[PDB]
Amino acid sequence: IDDSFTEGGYISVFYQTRIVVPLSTPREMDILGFVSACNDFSVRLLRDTTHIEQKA
Amino acid sequence: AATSRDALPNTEASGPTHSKEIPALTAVETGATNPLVPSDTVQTRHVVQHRSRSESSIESFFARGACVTIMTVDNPASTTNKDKLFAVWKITYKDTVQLRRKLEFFTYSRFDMELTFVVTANFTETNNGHALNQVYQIMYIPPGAPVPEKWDDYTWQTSSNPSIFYTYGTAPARISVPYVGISNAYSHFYDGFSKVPLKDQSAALGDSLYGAASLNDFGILAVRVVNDHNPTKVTSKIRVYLKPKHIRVWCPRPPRAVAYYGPGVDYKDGTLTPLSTKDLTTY
Amino acid sequence: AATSRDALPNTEASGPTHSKEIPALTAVETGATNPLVPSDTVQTRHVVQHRSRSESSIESFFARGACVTIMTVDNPASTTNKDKLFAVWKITYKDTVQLRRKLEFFTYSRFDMELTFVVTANFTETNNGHALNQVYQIMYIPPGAPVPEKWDDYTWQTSSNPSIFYTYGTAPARISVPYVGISNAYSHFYDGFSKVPLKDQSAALGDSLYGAASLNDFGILAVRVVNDHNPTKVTSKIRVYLKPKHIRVWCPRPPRAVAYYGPGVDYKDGTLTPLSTKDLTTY
Amino acid sequence: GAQVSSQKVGAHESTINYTTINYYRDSASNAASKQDFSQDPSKFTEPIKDVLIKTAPMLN
Amino acid sequence: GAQVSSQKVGAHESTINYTTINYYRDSASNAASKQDFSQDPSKFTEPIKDVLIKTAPMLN
Amino acid sequence: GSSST
Amino acid sequence: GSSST
Amino acid sequence: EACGYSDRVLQLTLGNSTITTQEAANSVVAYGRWPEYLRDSEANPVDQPTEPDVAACRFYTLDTVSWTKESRGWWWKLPDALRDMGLFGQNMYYHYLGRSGYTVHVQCNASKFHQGALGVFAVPEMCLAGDSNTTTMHTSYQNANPGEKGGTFTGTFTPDNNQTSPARRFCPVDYLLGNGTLLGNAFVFPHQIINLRTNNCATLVLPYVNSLSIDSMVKHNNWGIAILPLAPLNFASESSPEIPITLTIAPMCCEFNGLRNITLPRLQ
Amino acid sequence: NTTTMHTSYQNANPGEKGGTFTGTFTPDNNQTSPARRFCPVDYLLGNGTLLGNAFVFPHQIINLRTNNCATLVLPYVNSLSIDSMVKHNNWGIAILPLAPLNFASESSPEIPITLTIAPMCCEFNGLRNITLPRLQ
Amino acid sequence: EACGYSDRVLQLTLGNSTITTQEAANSVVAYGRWPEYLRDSEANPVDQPTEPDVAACRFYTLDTVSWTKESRGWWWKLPDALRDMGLFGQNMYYHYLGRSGYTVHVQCNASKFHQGALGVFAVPEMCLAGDSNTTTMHTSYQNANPGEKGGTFTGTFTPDNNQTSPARRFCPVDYLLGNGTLLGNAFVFPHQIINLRTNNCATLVLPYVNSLSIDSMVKHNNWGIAILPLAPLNFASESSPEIPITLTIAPMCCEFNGLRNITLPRLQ
Ligand SMILES: CCCCCCCCCCCCC/C=C\[C@H](O)[C@H](N)CO
Ligand SMILES: CCCCCCCCCCCCC/C=C\[C@H](O)[C@H](N)CO
Ligand SMILES: *C(=O)CCCCCCCCCCCCC
Ligand SMILES: *C(=O)CCCCCCCCCCCCC
Repeated sequence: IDDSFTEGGYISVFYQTRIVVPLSTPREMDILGFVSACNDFSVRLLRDTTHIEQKA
Repeated sequence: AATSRDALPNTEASGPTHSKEIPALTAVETGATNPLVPSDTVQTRHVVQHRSRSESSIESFFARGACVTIMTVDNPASTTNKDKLFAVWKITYKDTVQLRRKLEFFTYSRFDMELTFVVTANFTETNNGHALNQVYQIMYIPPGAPVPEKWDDYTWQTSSNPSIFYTYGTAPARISVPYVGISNAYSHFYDGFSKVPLKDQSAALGDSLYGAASLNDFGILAVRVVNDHNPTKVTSKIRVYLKPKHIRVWCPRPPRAVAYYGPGVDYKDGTLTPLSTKDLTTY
Repeated sequence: AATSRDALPNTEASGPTHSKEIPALTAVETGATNPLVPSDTVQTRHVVQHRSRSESSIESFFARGACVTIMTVDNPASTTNKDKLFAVWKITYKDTVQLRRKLEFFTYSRFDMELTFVVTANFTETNNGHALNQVYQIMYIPPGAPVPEKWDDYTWQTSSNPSIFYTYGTAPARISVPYVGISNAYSHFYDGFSKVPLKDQSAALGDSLYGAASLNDFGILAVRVVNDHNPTKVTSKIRVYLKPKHIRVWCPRPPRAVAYYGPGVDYKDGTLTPLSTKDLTTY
Repeated sequence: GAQVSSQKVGAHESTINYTTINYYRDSASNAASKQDFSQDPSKFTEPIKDVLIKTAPMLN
Repeated sequence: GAQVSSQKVGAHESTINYTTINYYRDSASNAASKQDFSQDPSKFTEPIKDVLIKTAPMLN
Repeated sequence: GSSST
Repeated sequence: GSSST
Repeated sequence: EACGYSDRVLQLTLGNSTITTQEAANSVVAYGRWPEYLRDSEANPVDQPTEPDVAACRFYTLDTVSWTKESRGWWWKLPDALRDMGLFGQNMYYHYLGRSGYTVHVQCNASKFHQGALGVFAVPEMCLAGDSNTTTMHTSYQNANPGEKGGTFTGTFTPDNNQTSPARRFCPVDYLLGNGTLLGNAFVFPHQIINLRTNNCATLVLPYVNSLSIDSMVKHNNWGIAILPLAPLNFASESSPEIPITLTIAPMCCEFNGLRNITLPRLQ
Repeated sequence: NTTTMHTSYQNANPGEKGGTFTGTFTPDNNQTSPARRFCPVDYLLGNGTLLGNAFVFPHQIINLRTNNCATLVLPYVNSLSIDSMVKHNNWGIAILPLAPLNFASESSPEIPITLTIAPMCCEFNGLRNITLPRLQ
Repeated sequence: EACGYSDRVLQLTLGNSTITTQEAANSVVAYGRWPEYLRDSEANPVDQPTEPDVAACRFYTLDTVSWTKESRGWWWKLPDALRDMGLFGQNMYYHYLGRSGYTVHVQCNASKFHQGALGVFAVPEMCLAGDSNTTTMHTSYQNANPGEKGGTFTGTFTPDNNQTSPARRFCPVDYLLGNGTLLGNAFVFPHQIINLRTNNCATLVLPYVNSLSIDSMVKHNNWGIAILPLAPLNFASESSPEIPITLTIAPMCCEFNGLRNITLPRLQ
């Protein structure tokens, strides 16, 4: 959960130089991002999620 | 030989680099995830890793009783115009949402089923009469066997169906059931129909529901108060808890992201916006 | 190899002395306590010592269930204007004082936790109505999981949270829990904050409580009467007892000398005079 | 017919063990052992026909 | 998987023993053995860098 | 008799 | 089998 | 390889058919399992199976669709998309039971000046959501099964309000993968991405997957193929670019049991 | 005595000047703009426990007739192997007059006290831009 | 290599920082000497050195400059360009003495339709000429040391005629390498060329070079980085093209002697 004591810090992305294109080319484009865990990753204390509910 | 409670790999100390080896550069088009570890892109120290994945094994993830239904029964005065209520439930994990969502991280599964029954009762009329301790009969009626029409008809004899006679106020009832599927695994999702519509047959005749296989998949639980009618009415509820023991799962799936809407994968208008507003450059 | 139940050292017989050896003379400025025994300053006889320190081992000092909270719940008539009371408690040893003071002889600790639940109920209105035996649900809600808003909402399904369904009048409920800290030991004292106030950020934004680490340290216990509403209202109390099993402790501290005043080390005006009058030369 | 297995001991006060006896004929009645195995994620994380060497170009 | 330990017998009526079997996989479920160790108080009573000889002057 | 894991 | 302390 | 071999340049040959490609991004074998015939230890129907081998295990090309800036995505079901393909379709409709694996080759080339990315996902049991909020599980066999033309995804859920004569079709919303789960997570399914600057195709080898060794191909689809634009098509400064997408799919190790007269389904 | 655990980061952390003990607890009654500082009463070791027992903590006594200094070597102590130095203090140094200063027959003696402290075996993890804390 | 490895595709990792490149022209190690710590046989100050290791030997990115058709060139001095970079700068200003080597990575990408060539030169003792013809050797410490912004070259020598308040800055003429020698000969210094059709970066690994084992980093710069357009920027038929140039530099094997209070220099 959001917790200041166990906060993880900051991910950010910047332009190092710039995107350069020749003529006759789209000047805007998308990047897509992906996240995954490394082999040293683990979880514990099983709990119910808040990502689903059943009101009534 | 690697077990769920084994410690994860140690971090190995790694120093500076300047080479043609490019771990950081990859191509996700291939369908693969880049197998990197911190020592691939930063300088690391040696750490002896003690943490394990023991609590996220499939068994441990599911090793909990989840409520799947609440059955209502009563025992009225004999003088009532309304019949004595006995309950009938078609067995399923899809009447509630929590265990359903967990099972649906996967396409198929095999498990032994543990069912635990919690039973509570109360008075309803602002009377002052009492009731003696109730015994409940929880009868499993497999597809094909006669379903009770009355709280006291012949089917409650149970010569072959399994029944639990539970006494009120004792420890909650519990039984186990083997993997009982007619397939080699339970299908959490069936992209198909139970009938082929033929051209030479009418549309009605060839029709069937999308995604449904056996109409009566696992049968019914029928519950009754065995005690005869009592002057003061008591109403009871039987809460059923399902735990999947000795479980195996196949083919991972993205979890349910919008509210469940029936036993299928259908969704309702107005529930389709799970995500909240957050600005691209705001932490 | 010396165990807690071993006998303490024998007194050795010692006779008169006249030497340059000066055990009695010391210097406490060094920070040390003079390791003397009676034979250092008086004449002794030989005694075979049988006494042991078995009951003051850390384990034995703590080997008792202490009450840490009393949770109140009820089950009213369905016709009530006020909602059915279910209880919500943030787990802690700091709502009561006795176990707290014992744990606070030390700065840090590790232990497995044994929780025992004593449950009592009574009638409140001077009625003559009855109530059938109650079943209680004690749900552990770890930090992050959905907290119940109503006695009967979806969260009580508990597919993943641990729940105890307790039947009234049976033996008090009991479960064990492992050392669950996110640190290598529990901190009885944390001289710090959970946030750094930055200059470039407002004061409000950088602020946090002194001595508090994770806001929701261990989560919540939520308790309810599972039985439906009953004409006669019954009120119940759940008393929670905590025993630290398999315990280790580090860094000794002077015990709490003035009354506790909140979860921190704060003290209230008017409680700061523990000691009583006694004359210097009066026995 | 007793099964004796070791516990992974977390907080401490040799190997500490525990005993299990099955009371029923049907394996369905048995408790869960929790003695489970792990596997490599590869069938999901690297499903590619040609083995990936992470220091090498993924595309050559 | 039975553990057999001796009792320290206080009031009397050989070694009298008692038996313990763990019924659960998790060591957290276990009772306390009370088979505990003692240690010397020195880290608190003599935390000084140079070893103290009690017959000698503490300061020289 | 006894199995041991 | 049996341990003995 | 020092003798020229590349991850990007492949040749696939099945039966009398060959596919070549010079811009691949390797190829995927779903769950690391290559297609296989049913083993005697796992067998279930006892009659001698029909195994058509090269007559059906060959590359069939479906109708080409078109990718534009307004495309929300496409879907197909297997074996349904192949039900009318030569002797595979014949062997399917003549038998009660059938099982099959597949090589799926999605084709889409453009130019070094175009951009866009197609996520190509193979989903086991790809159950899609219906168009109704009055009835669940009501998509008709005919609408569930488009054959080779497939279906499409939409960016908007729009409920069928005609209760007298309901449409009875799917309403598959793209960011919900047409089934109520978020598309960003579809990558846990066997997949490749056709990102135009990198590659012009996707190749997925699919094993037969089911909770049974063999089943009704006519009643049940084992796999779903979902193609969605993860990054939209774009070219130079044209407002309306178009490039084609072609699917070629080969059955693999297919066997059939329970021979009788041919099934003649109601498909419209 | 209106709010517990309310000492601000700025007042909890004086830097090198330190803080002082008082013989008298005196509650901050300004509720509009609270002081938000400690009120550490000396015989209660500033934390509600009796000073005579503070000797269970690592200590030395500077008794002027005997010695002119105290030297304490402190290990890193924490419930963690490493932590936020900026959010959390590991050790506290408390200096209290157990026997008051006195000289000849002067009514107002003074002698200085100087602290010199050396970090030992210090290591740091998680390098980024510099933290700029709000200290006033 | 048959497993894909290339002269053009590199990854450099120092501390918590990684640089990747897919269009390199190999990399240069000045005079064939990799950076090293000071050896006991060559040591001189006797006090225990401070060696900050990953805290300072990591990639620091300086402010990005812009290359246009009118650009005459840029220059930086080391360690001066890094004087305000994290714990490297701190360790520098707290100690009398310091020595360091560097990995210099100059970054500049464009497109297959742009052209131009940057000469990237690492010069030991890069003494630059002053703006005056009334006084020699009069460039002030402040102007000699721009920090990370660097300085620039000019195509024209223009003498500071204000004798009342002299500018006291360099006037580095490009074809004279800013020091009175011809630029065409600057290739005897360790260098690479960023020729846009070929590569998008230059990488120079610099050893500590000096007539001493260790020296005042604050008084003396060991290396100068000079970037000059050997062939001017050009693109399609645009009259005013621009592409950015970014410098990222990492100290290597740096050690410091003579710890005291921090130096607070007059920099303006
Ligand atoms: C006296 C009480 C006896 C209770 C007997 C219950 C027997 C029926 C077991 C039902 C198994 C349900 C398994 C869950 C659902 C399936 O996964 C999916 N719908 C796919 O087949
Ligand atoms: C069904 C009932 C489950 C009960 C589960 C309780 C789990 C939470 C355990 C809480 C551990 C509390 C330990 C005591 C306090 C800590 O020492 C200090 N505040 C420092 O961290
Ligand atoms: C293997 O089990 C041989 C040893 C027997 C140990 C004692 C068994 C304890 C009681 C089990 C009763 C039977 C369960 C139906
Ligand atoms: C080691 O334990 C082997 C000897 C077994 C002695 C009898 C065990 C008594 C019953 C224990 C039942 C299992 C507890 C889950």
